[PDB]
Amino acid sequence: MTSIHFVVHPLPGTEDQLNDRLREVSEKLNKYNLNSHPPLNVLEQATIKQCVVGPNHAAFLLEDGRVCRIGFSVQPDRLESPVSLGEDLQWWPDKDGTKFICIGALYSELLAVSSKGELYQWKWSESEPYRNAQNPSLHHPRATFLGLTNEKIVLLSANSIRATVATENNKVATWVDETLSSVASKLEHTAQTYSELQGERIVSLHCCALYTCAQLENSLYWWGVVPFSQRKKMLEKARAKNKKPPNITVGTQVC
Amino acid sequence: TLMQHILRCDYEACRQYLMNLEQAVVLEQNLQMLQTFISHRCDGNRNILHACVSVCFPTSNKETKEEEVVESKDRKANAHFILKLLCDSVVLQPYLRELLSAKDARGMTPFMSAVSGRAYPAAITILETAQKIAKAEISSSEKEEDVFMGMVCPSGTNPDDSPLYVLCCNDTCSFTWTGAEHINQDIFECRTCGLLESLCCCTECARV
Repeated sequence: MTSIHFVVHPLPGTEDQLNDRLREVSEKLNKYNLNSHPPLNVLEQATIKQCVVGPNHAAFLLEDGRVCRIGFSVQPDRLESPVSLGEDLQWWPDKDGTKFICIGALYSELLAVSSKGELYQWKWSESEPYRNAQNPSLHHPRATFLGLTNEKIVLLSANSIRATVATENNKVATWVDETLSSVASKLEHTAQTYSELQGERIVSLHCCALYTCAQLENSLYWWGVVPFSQRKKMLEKARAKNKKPPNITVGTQVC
Repeated sequence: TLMQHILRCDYEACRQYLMNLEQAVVLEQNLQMLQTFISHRCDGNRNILHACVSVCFPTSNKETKEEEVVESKDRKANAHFILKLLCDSVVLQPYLRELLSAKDARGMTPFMSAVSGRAYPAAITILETAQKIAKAEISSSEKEEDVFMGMVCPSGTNPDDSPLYVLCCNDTCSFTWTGAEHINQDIFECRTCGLLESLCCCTECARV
């Protein structure tokens, strides 16, 4: 059996501060021996494969294929357990009887992939996941755009801003939180097997708010947002090129 | 559970668990439970005996002066009793060889750690236990004196880490008897710890 402990660390911070948070957990285990809070005591005898945290709810994936979520809040009274959970835990409305293989989370919605490779969307404000009445295997409204309605997803990774998947056919697809869905035309790409990735299988995905890296059998490959320093080097090069050296006549197009 | 009893210094709980594990051995039941417990580790690749040793470490000279949640008095007493209990228990006798020859994240056996942490009582308990073990397995294809040296100071060990040498090296900081007064003593700089030229440490600190 296992126990679930919550750790919070102000950001930015330091390594040793974090080590002290962990130290406090250890101290409680060997000093208080306190009983675990009811809301997650059902998970003590369960086996957890993956766990993610959303902006208002935590979510867990079990090795038995089940998925669940619970609302949480960080208490300012202990920032000065630092986390308090609601008493209502929500198990995935599994009306299909289909097990899940991996999970992820975005700011507006929870994400999950079934053993059939189907992509599921479930917004935090919704009591049930999305379902297409005209397509029983389409549990994500934008799967058609990504082409994931005909591809078996085998791996997923998603953190807040960005979400990326690998299909069994090695096709990568990437979509972004609905809050960027309106500018996603420069953020997203449909399911494609990039030539840079062909020849190796994707073992796992490492998505983050800004970019994704795919861990392949004998190499590493990444895509997504550039850190600030290179964004600056790029902009500077562009500006310099524009300033470096006019026959302007009627009809000429100018800026 | 039992690792926590060790770390909590719950001598009674440890003893009860060992009695149940002894029954498990005798009855040929829950044998996987015993093997699982033996395989338990905490951070630093420390096994149950390493955990005992680490708990036995002192925290202040005031406690030793007096000698000359669990309270410090009971903490030390129970940690020592648990170490000795595990060493004497019939449950672990077949496995104490491996547990005592096992090396932690710093390459030290439980005995070497007891010396390094100044837990000399624990080091003595472990040394007595180790001789018992090597003298129990004289029936093996190994020489008594391979098993013994492993438990105490295993082959390939950096001689500078040898328990005898270390025991001699483990003196106290000069501050413990100089205070903040200035005396004529050798002093060292250590950039690794930010002890730049304006700062310094005494020879003993430089060594340990």
